[PDB]
Formats: sequence, C-alpha cells, structure tokens
Amino acid sequence: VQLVESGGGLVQPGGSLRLSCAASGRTFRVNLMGWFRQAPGKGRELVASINGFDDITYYPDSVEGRFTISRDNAKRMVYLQMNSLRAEDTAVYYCAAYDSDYDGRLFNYWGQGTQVTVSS
Amino acid sequence: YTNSFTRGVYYPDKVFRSSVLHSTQDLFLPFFSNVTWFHAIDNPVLPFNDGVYFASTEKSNIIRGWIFGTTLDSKTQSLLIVNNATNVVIKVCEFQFCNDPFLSEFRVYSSANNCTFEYVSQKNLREFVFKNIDGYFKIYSKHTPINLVRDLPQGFSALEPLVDLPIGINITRFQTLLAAAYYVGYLQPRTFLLKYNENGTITDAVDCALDPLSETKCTLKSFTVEKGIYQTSNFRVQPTESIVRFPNITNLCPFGEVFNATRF
Amino acid sequence: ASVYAWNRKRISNCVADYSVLYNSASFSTFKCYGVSPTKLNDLCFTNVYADSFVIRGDEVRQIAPGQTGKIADYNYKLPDDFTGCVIAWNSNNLDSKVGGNYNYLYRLFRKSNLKPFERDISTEIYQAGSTPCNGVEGFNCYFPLQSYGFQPTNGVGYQPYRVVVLSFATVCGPKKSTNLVKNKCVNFNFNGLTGTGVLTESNKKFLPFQQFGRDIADTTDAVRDPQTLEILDITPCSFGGV
Ligand SMILES: *[C@@H]1O[C@H](CO)[C@@H](O)[C@H](O)[C@H]1NC(C)=O
Repeated sequence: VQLVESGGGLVQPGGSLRLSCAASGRTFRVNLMGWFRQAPGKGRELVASINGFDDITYYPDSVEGRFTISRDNAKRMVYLQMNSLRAEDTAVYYCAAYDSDYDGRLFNYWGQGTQVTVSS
Repeated sequence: YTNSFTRGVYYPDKVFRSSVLHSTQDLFLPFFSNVTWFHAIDNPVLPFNDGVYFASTEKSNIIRGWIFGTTLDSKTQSLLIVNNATNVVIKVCEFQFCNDPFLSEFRVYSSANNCTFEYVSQKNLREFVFKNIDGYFKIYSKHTPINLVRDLPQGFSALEPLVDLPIGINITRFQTLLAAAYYVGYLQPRTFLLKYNENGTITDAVDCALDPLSETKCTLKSFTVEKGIYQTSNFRVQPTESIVRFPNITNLCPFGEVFNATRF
Repeated sequence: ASVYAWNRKRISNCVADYSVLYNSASFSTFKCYGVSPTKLNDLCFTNVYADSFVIRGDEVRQIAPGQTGKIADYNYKLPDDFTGCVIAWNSNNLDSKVGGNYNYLYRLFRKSNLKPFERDISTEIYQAGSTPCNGVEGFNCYFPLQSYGFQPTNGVGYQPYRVVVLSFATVCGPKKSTNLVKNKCVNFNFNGLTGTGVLTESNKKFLPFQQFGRDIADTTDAVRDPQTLEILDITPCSFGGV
C-alpha cells in the first residue's frame, strides 16, 4: 500500500484543475477513497467521497455544486475535477485509502499531498 | 382581429347516435366572436381560462409545439410538447424557463428536475382544442385541405379526440414555439343543438343564445319552424347597487367578566 | 448497495401483479403493516416506492415502525404510520463473499436520529469526545461507518439479508377475461356496463373511437367488444302477461 499523488499547481481564479492519485500495493478490502483539504491556517476538511460499489458520491454543502470526483477501477485511479475555482480553495489536497481490519474497523491511509494555490 | 364563422365544434362524448338531434351543455366557442390575429414574421405569454382554441396555416413546418404552465419558471411543475423529429414528447418536470424560447436549435430546457410521463412515441388548417378538467388533460384536433388568403374559410367539420393525460398540474399560462397564421380564442359554457346523420358524424349545429330565431329552434327541438307564436324564455331586471343600513350606536361588548372571569 | 446507501425506485403508471410476487421465490420474512396480503391484488393506489437494503439476520427485526437500534436510528427509519410490506430473505449464497465481506458497511452513530424515509450519505468523522478532530480519525473520533463481518461460516444472526420494503390511481392489477356467447340472453358486464339481454350481430358502421351506442330515450342498443373490435346488438329476452 502506497499513495502517490500527482497534479495540482498554480492556477487562476475561475479556472479548472484536475488531480489524480494512484494506490499500489495490497488490495483493499473496502472500495472507498476520498479527497481531503488542509487550509494553511485550518485543519483537514472534506472535499469528496466515492465508493464505487454503490457508485454514489458525497460532497459537502460548501463545494456540493462545484467539485466532482471520479474513479477508474481498472487503472486503480481516482480523479477530482475542480471547477469555478475561488480564493478559498488554496490549500493542500490529500488522498485517502480506506481499509478494514478483521473485526471491521475502518482504517485510513494518508497520502503525501499536493499543494494547490489560487492566485490572480 | 377577425371573427369566427361557425367554427370550433367537437364531439362531446363517445356515443354513437343516428338521425337524432341532441342538446349538450358544455364549453364551446360562441359563434361570431372576435379572435386575435397574432403574426410572427412575436410570441407573447397568454393566459388560460377554461380552454383555448388554436389554429395555424403555413406551407412549411414553422409551428413546432407549446409550453404550458401556471407560474412558468424553474421553480414549479410544468408541461412541454414539442416535435423536433418524427416523434413527439411529453414531460411534467421542465422547470427550465427562459425569456426567449425561440428554438437544430434546442435552447429551451436549461435544467431538469423530478420528471414524469415519457409518452415519447410516434396550405391547410390545423385546429386544436385544449381543456383541463377533472384532473385530466384532453386535446382534440383535425386537419383539412384549405385555400385562402386572409383569415378562414366557410363551412365546418367537428374535431375528434386524440389523447388523454392524467397530469393533475394546474395550468394558468400558455405559450407557443415557431421555426404565419396563429389565432387564439377562449371557451365559455353554452348550450348547443347538434344534428347527426346515419353514419354518425356531426353535420349541422345551431346555438341557443345568438338570436331569437335560434332560441325558438332550440325550444321546439327542430331546424324548421312553422308560422305562429311561441313562448321562449322569461325577462327580469337585475339590481344595481347595495344598501347595508345598520344601527347607530357603538360600544364594545363586555366579555371579560364572561370569558376571562376570575372565579366561577 | 449497502444499507447506509439504500436505493429507492419509484413505480407508477403500470400493472403490478402482487400475488405473483410472493410466488416467484421463497421469502423468510413477509410482514405487511396496514395491507392485507390476501387482498394484495385488490388495491388501487398512486405512489409506489421500493426501498431495499442489506443487513444481517438479527437486524431484520429492526425494520418495523416503532423499532430501535443502530440501523433503525442511523441507516433506515420507518414511520410509525407506515402503510406497506416488509419482505426479506437470506442472501448467504450470492451476497456473501468467502471471508469477511467488506463491501457492505453500516452507520453506527450520528448527531441525531434519522427521520423516516431519510437516507444519510455523509462520511464526516464523528466526534465522540471533547477533544476536537479536524478530518483526522483517532482518539475519541471514529468513522461513522464500519464494515460488516459477512463470512460464510458466520451464524444466521450475522448472515447477510437483502430486504425489500414496499411503500404505498395508476397502480392496479386487472384480470378475469372470459369467452363470448351468442343468441342466448345472459348477464353481461363490459368495462363499466351492466345489463341483461341477448347479443347478436349488426350491420351498423361505427367510427374509429366510439364504444357504445344509444337510441332515443337513452337506452343502449350497440356495444363494441375490447378484444376483437366486433359490433354487437342488444335486445331483451321475452316478457309478457298471462
Ligand atoms: C356513409 O353514408 C353514405 C350515405 O349517406 C353511405 O353510402 C356510406 O356507405 C356510409 N359509410 C359507411 C357506412 O361507412
């Protein structure tokens, strides 16, 4: 299990950006990824969550109508397309891989993280 | 503006009758009534009061469809009928209105919401009748060969039912979509008298509130009346103003010691 | 899909055969609240909703009005005035992977109980203590969902169960067609008609959308059958004095 994140640099407000991270190693018992956002002055936040088994995606009310997440089962890929970028989205984005123990408690793998900046 | 020379009759119910005169009491378009000659060569928003008469005449498929509704916007239920191909469409969601629905341009439906029935399925005048009662939606139509230059021909022929729709959505609006002749008329409760022939088609009709002769024909249940004198109706005068004279004094009734009393 | 993400499908404007539904297969649980299973076909309503979810055997009893539990309070809630049926059956063959099937998950806690017919899809980290947690799971902060221990060797109390709930005019099931008789006066009932008389042929020509036919004094004298579009006549069989 190793989370490697690619993409995400310096963009202009009102633009678009897509980030993709790959998971390689041990097969995950639970099909559940997610995207996290850590503001420089705040803590980790929730951006999107996709299961794939149910093909249902969840977004918070802050970015419900702007952030879209997609997954590629064959390539073990996940994507997060960001549209209508604002100055509040300037933060570091992380990738999360969820696994479960024998008892059933869900685990979480933390990726390296990619820095995303929105500047004029 | 133009009038209507005895045009706009339709089969009331689904009953076969032969060589018999009948009396019906539902909504029609009164004979010799003023209509609006809308010309688009443009599409306003017209109200919907109990029924609408529609007609058009063009050598090319300028007319496309209609956009019904009650508070037309992206916030309530609606209805949409268009013909952009060899197929028709029906929907009860719409909710994508705009200020210029002129439409392979299809810039009408910007959005979508909770949807319903999917009846997506299969010059000259083309007259239509629309009415929405008892929670059902009914339409009528007919097509006839025609040659004219200004308004409309003479003669008449009834319209036959086409479809039905259990929509249940209130309608208080009406629009149109083009791509020539486009008339509009309204409906009103009247009483008629229709004549059937042997095969079962309406071939003549007379009204009951047009002229005294028509009243006599309706009261005698015939199309020919012999010489004489007849009793037709009654005559009375309606009031004009109102008088509500009442006593003079003013003082509020004491109910506190009755209702809000301390000790009973 | 899982119980925490139960799927809902709407049924309307079509013919449903309720009796055949029970006879298609064998269901271990079949409980109807406010609906008579015998007269299941003898109903005519407007809105039909089929909510379905996967739980274990011991959580089956929680799918009922006025029930409490993890699933009843955090995954799916049934209103106290529920008018429908609950159908469940074991799914240890096709819906049970060999060894701790982790595809199915369920919710364990929330900030408040779920309203009836409400689905929760949020994956926000639950704060179970005074120590705050910002997008990080750990002490006093656990994921709202946990994986099911679905194993083929598990007991029937933990074996997976797919449950279908039916929640309730355009939805009804008609039946009872019959052949036709001629030249003998019988009792007939077409669609919305009743009367006694003999039926013979006729030479009348109808129109492509007419069904009945009335003479003077409003009495039926011609009927079109809704199976072969053949015209018919109606005369009453004899009566008289003695
Ligand atoms: C219509 O009526 C004419 C005579 O008025 C008759 O010759 C014809 O056969 C009829 N059409 C039918 C019965 O379909």
